[PDB]
Amino acid sequence: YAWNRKRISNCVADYSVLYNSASFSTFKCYGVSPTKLNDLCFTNVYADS
Amino acid sequence: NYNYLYRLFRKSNLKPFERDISTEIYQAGSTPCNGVEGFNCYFPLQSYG
Ligand SMILES: *[C@@H]1O[C@H](CO)[C@@H](O[C@@H]2O[C@H](CO)[C@@H](O)[C@H](O)[C@H]2NC(C)=O)[C@H](O)[C@H]1NC(C)=O
Repeated sequence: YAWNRKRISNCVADYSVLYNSASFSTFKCYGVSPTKLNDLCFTNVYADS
Repeated sequence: NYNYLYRLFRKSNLKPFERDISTEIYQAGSTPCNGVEGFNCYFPLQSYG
């Protein structure tokens, strides 16, 4: 109920090391796809952990 | 009635007036998808709710 919010901007949101890693168990993008994530540009991304 | 099925993953967009009935499992990552299943191997066909 007090999830932290970290603003991520002005960087490259690389996902090779993220997706190719087997550490994660479940990961679904319901609005985008990893294949087109590389060639897509975003304004700001917040991480809520 | 879930008998209606539709394809979800494809290697590339199908050309006009093309029929695709292949049932081989799809791989969303760089890792190989051998056999009938594997890491993040998704069946191309999803039922209709
Ligand atoms: C932070 O998390 C990442 C996990 O992605 C660790 O870096 C490597 O990530 C790749 C994924 O491609 C793995 O193959 C490596 O095994 C990871 N290296 C390890 C586990 O040492 C990174 O080490 C982590 N940093 C920490 C825990 O301090």
